[PDB]
Amino acid sequence: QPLNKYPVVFVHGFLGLVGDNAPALYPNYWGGNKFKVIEELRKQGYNVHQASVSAFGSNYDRAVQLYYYIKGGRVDYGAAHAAKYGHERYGKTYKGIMPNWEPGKKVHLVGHSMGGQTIRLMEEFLRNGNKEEIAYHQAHGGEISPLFTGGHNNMVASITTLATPHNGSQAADKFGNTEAVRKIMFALNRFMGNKYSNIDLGLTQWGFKQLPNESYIDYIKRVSKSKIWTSDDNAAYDLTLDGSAKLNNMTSMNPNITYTTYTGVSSHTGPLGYENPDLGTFFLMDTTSRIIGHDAREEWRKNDGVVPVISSLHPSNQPFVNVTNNEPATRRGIWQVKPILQGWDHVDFIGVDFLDFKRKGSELANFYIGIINDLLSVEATE
Amino acid sequence: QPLNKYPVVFVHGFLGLVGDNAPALYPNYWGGNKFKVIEELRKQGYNVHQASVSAFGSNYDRAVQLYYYIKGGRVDYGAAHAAKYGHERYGKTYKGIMPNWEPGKKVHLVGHSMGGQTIRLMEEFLRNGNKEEIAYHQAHGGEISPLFTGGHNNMVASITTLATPHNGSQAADKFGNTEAVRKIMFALNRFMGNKYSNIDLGLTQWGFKQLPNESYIDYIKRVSKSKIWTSDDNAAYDLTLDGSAKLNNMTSMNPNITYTTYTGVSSHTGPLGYENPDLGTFFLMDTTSRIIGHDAREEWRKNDGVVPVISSLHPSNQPFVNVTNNEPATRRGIWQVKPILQGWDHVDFIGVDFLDFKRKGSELANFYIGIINDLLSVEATE
Ligand SMILES: CCCCCCCCCCCCCCCC(=O)O
Ligand SMILES: CCCCCCCCCCCC(=O)O
Ligand SMILES: CCCCCCCCCCCC(=O)O
Ligand SMILES: CCCCCCCCCCCC(=O)O
Ligand SMILES: CCCCCCCC(=O)O
Ligand SMILES: CCCCCCCC(=O)O
Ligand SMILES: CCCCCC(=O)O
Ligand SMILES: CCCCCC(=O)O
Ligand SMILES: [Ca+2]
Ligand SMILES: [Ca+2]
Repeated sequence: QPLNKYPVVFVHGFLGLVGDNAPALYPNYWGGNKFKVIEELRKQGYNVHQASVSAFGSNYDRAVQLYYYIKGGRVDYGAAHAAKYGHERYGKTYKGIMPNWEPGKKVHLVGHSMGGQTIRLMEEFLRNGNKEEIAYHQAHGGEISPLFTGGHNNMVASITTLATPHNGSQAADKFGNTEAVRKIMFALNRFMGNKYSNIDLGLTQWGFKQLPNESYIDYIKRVSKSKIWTSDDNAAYDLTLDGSAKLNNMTSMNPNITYTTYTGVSSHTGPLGYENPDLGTFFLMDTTSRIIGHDAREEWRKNDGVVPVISSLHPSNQPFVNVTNNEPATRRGIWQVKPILQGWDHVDFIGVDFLDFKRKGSELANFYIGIINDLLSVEATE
Repeated sequence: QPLNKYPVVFVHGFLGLVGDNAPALYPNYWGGNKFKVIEELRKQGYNVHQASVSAFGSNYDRAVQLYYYIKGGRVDYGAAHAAKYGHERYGKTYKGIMPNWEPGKKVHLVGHSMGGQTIRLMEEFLRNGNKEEIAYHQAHGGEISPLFTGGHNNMVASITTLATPHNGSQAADKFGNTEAVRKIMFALNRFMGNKYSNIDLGLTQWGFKQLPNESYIDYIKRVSKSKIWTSDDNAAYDLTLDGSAKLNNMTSMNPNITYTTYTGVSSHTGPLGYENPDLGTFFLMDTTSRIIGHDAREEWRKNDGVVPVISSLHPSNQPFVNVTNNEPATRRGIWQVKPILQGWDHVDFIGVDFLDFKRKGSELANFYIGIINDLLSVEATE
């Protein structure tokens, strides 16, 4: 007797930390102080959860971790993957939200931004398996995680994405996947691995956890040899146009799943055809909104501060249909693209823009009730 | 050599730290990143300076410090005033920007916010002295600062005020000045008086400097005895309606000085006649805007975030004329009131609102050059 038959799992994006893993003073990811998504939907009789997965890691690593967060158990990235990229095979161990998750017992998945790519990858592994792992365990025996087997169906009812960079973002390509910024991010991760740190930024599999008796000097020296510094097995790569197109090229539609996208615009056309961020765009996205909005290709300009619209609407090589706000969003197997939220930047989707008074709590509450209602109607039309 | 014959001294208000007295990471007071007032005006040929005076102290302690900042020497707050409020007589010693300042060598005074009040009190001391010190020195001998003796004129060419609370602000009466908030400010002052601190928040004359060999516990006990905790000789008091009316009542017009005010509004009328902050009001003033905006007296409602329009246009019941932006602002002895700058909040005057992209550097630049233009007019017409 929750009102939804299937548990709802909200999956954060690229930078986010949740629950026990957030620093001392740090915004609440799912709703900021505008609408406490988890707490308020629960007060309403819904069974909902926020996943906690790697903040800086690849979609791959995140999809595996999402699997273990739902099922419970010790993260297994796969032998073949671990050896090819140069990081640990085994990771955190999760309590598990639905230990009985299996064909027939389903979950709804909602992902903000990179969360939406993560969800699509995890589901691809459940349905189709991972060819490199099946081959290797056949070549080398031992174990293979049931995440990599293939043949798992009827496990996810829905995949809904909010401001997801399905075709990547120039803010990754031109900033950020660049070498200087990857170093900044990896240095942060090294520092947050220190022996006084209680928080996990998601790259401990590459060596970034200082041992209780290791000096910080020996720590620096050891971790400067990790392959993280030059690998593509990280978020910044995956959020690039190439990195996201690679994910599109190996995913496909499950005809049994309900697909739906939401997209925000927070830029406006300037006298030359370029896009500039609206007053109101959370200010940390000002430069990235300009870089996107000055693209040479006109259709790659309109953006939500960090993801252009042509990237959020749907993966470019996958089937989609434009839907009105009033249509039940209840077609299976095709991306149902919601009308664009005017004025919503990338973080207004999760209510942490505490400086934008145009975007209020009661608006954000209607937006999330609206998604639960669509999910209730997936349940009813099955 | 300089294009202005008389030096310009800019004087910061209540919370302001400038120059080498600002923390490692901290906005530049005079112009933010939008228009670097001191540096650009020097490039363009003007002789200008940024005074450095107590950030938390009374207009009285600040006016004394302004005089020594200009003239040079060791700050003497006056024996009668030290004995009456229970703080040290002698404070910091300044090098002096114009060691030769005396009748005949004038200076232009430009005050932001509380700086406007500080500057009127200083002029008042030059012309009329300070009667309690004159009386004290008469009765007890000793020495008396020449700041307190009176009869020093032709030292100030102009007084210009930006968003100065000439008539006080309800943001002081109702918050900040309240007990709970003075404790906060005094605790910050105690903290930054610690023996590792290189920044002076302007209350060390009340005992807030930890000795090199004094423990933190001892420092706490010693200073918990200071009168600062219950005194009115501080900024929060002086910014209230009563504390600014006390200063109005002891000041008078000087018929040789050119007086000019600017004022901003950043609030808009609600359907009940109340004022709420516009979007773009620097966010830290949203609450103080609402407090001012919801006053019982309608003419006290319009505001710049923290100062009501009525407090900023001119001291009440001192003579004033409304002036245009075009006409010469060259009248003597009379507050010239500049038209209210629409959309400018209290901190847009000094360009530190890095969140508000409506207020451009080119605009802030034009605004300060227009002040300098006026000051050149003052010089040309004397
Ligand atoms: C100048 C005073 C500022 C206070 C204005 C009331 C604003 C309410 C907002 C509450 C949260 C902000 C302060 C908490 C500090 C923090 O979270 O780091
Ligand atoms: C927001 C604070 C930024 C401080 C900059 C220091 C950067 C140095 C790289 C540090 C690497 C490490 O400590 O492991
Ligand atoms: C944003 C930092 C505020 C932290 C709260 C500490 C308040 C304690 C009062 C401190 C007094 C002192 O340190 O002398
Ligand atoms: C950065 C804070 C400065 C404190 C230095 C003063 C040292 C004296 C210690 C008194 C004992 C205590 O600190 O609790
Ligand atoms: C001293 C605390 C530092 C925490 C860094 C958080 C970065 C992130 O949000 O992913
Ligand atoms: C630990 C850093 C303290 C900064 C004090 C800032 C107060 C002020 O602006 O007057
Ligand atoms: C540093 C604060 C991060 C908030 C989460 C996000 O921006 O997606
Ligand atoms: C801390 C707020 C004090 C408000 C008075 C003013 O700045 O004009
Ligand atoms: Ca916004
Ligand atoms: Ca502003």
